[PDB]
Amino acid sequence: MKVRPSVKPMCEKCKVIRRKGKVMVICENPKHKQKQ
Amino acid sequence: MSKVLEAKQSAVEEIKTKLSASASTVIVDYRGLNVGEITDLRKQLRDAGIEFKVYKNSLTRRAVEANGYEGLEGALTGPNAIAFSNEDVVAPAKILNDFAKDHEALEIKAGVIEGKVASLEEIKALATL
Amino acid sequence: MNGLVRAYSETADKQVFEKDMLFATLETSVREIVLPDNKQFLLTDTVGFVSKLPHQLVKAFRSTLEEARDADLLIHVVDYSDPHYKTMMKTTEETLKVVGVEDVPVIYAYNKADLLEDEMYPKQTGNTIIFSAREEESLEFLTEVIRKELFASYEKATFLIPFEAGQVVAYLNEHADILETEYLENGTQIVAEVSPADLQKLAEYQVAE
Amino acid sequence: KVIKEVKLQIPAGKANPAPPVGPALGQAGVNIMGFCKEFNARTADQAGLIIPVVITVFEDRSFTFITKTPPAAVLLKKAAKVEKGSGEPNKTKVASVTRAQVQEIAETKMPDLNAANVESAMLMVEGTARSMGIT
Amino acid sequence: MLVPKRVKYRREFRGNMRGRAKGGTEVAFGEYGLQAVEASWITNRQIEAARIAMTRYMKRGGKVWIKIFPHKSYTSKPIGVRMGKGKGAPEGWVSPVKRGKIMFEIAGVPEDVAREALRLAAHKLPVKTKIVKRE
RNA sequence: UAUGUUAAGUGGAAAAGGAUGUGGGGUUGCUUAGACAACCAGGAUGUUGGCUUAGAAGCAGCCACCAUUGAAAGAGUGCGUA
Ligand SMILES: [Mg+2]
Ligand SMILES: [Zn+2]
Repeated sequence: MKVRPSVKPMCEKCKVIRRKGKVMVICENPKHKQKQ
Repeated sequence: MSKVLEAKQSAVEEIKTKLSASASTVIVDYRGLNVGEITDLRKQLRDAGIEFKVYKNSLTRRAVEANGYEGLEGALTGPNAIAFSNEDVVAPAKILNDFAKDHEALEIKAGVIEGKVASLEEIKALATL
Repeated sequence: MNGLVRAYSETADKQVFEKDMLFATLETSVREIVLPDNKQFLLTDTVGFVSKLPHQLVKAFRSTLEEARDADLLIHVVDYSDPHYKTMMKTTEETLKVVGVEDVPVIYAYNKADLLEDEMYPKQTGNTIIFSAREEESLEFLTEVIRKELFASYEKATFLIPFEAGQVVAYLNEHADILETEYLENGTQIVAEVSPADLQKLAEYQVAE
Repeated sequence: KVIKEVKLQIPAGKANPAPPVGPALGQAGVNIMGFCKEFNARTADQAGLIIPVVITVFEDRSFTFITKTPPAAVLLKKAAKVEKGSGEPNKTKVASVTRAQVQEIAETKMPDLNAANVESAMLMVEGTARSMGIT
Repeated sequence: MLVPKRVKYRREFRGNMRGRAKGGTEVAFGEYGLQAVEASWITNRQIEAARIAMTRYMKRGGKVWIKIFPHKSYTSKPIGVRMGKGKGAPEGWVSPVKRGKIMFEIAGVPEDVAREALRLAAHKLPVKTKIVKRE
């Protein structure tokens, strides 16, 4: 998981959600997982 | 809407004129069958001029509303492929039964032979004869 | 390096800097070379040197010459159109010894031999090459030179791949130089040369004549 | 019957134990007689060029040699008189074929193709004609 | 880097950046441009970096305009020097940009690559900008 | 007291930048001659298009990207097999 202040999608299969009051990206490719 | 309605209106009346001109109108449930399986029956019926078609349910019932049909109200459901047979009524009727024995997916029940809506029970006698 | 990459690399768009200014290239770049007979090695370029370089900077380049420190074949590109070429060559060896590159197979390659009038290039004497790195003969010449130097344990050995078992025909096409192939009713017959690792990896498939 | 019926187009007539006639039936115990001689027997007057042959194998070894027609791929070569196809397509044409020549090929394959309209079936040849680039 | 060829006086006042832009508050040459929303000093280094990143994405196709120029110069003192004893020596050149001033222009490229090229340029400048188009 | 906003203890500290938080306006497509989402069925023929390859069949790479049954099916949108 990449913890950076600039979470944004990288591919076309990326998705943006919100859990526990923060923005995160979950993707099938494990290299694309990001958290703010 | 105006573009949509005009195309829908024109196509609806085509079936009604075809249904009036057809000496026998039938339909079968094209569900769970190969794409070319119907084509085998369609090609044989193509040489006899017994080709069929399928459209939207609302448009399909629109033509039957004003084409002197009084027993097809309950027949506008499921996968409907109305077959027009104005040249050889007996041949298209027995054509459906020929494939029905070969393929169980074709339980044809629609019948408008002579313009009269025979029930699904009497269609089988028409289909087998 | 650019000529070799344009000659063999699949990603021919991947090029290197090329200019006349002092110290054009200051960073090492690695490229992967695929000779037509399905053989693989890498080719790296390094920053150049000048005379009486400060000793403070050679300590810093001790890191930048790690790739040459642990290598298999070196090429010492010596200019052949500048009369102080002997001095420049020797200076290169002292700088290399300062870094710590020794006991390394060196192949000298004098460049710019087009400029010199009435010279026979490409040639080869001992471990010395005369060539110009702007022609399609010198480059390929140096390629079979490298082929001689690096790959010398590729002995040939026939194979009989079972007909049902695929995935071995493909493997023995992108990792070997298939001399001849044959088809039988009990499988397929392959004759080619592979690395001594594969002689024990696929020892069972071989069949003796 | 017919457990597996994987279609295997091969060099009809001069069939050899090649991959085209190999692993396609190599999982069903294909015999040389059932791969080369079987096609040789069926392709007596169809030999020489490569034509497809669809075969079916049951649980027991069964050679269901059913040779396909001389497809438009081979037909396009003789009509256009090009040994190697023109990949240039619209970029350039290696050769060209007579307009009446396409009709003869289309008419010969007309029984195989399931198109009621013969005139429409000839139009399908244009796609095959355009596929090879050379008319 | 953009520097004046010669200047009448080497030293100038810092000035001020209050109010709207006097002129150049609209697009005239190209068809898209970067418009400043706030006001800040822009050195010549930031003009260069925001230009290489702006033509590199365009692959040298089409013309760009630079609507600002670093006329003013600024000075600085070395570390370890107390206050006084004159003024510092000039270091660089700046262009005070008040809000509402267009700094760049794009023409000769489609919609998609014009906005993207301007987007990369804006990240190299210390002002909040906006992509604006002609009419 | 009257009408609204915030769910962050924001209120009671701090930017470039990032975001399907939330409320209010505007411009618009489709739709009870049946809109989106789900469930059922179909999703094909010449044909494995040509070239290159040991191997290229929609899916290593480049070239035009057709007609046919039909109301739909792409000389094939992503998996996968060397
Ligand atoms: Mg260099
Ligand atoms: Zn992703």
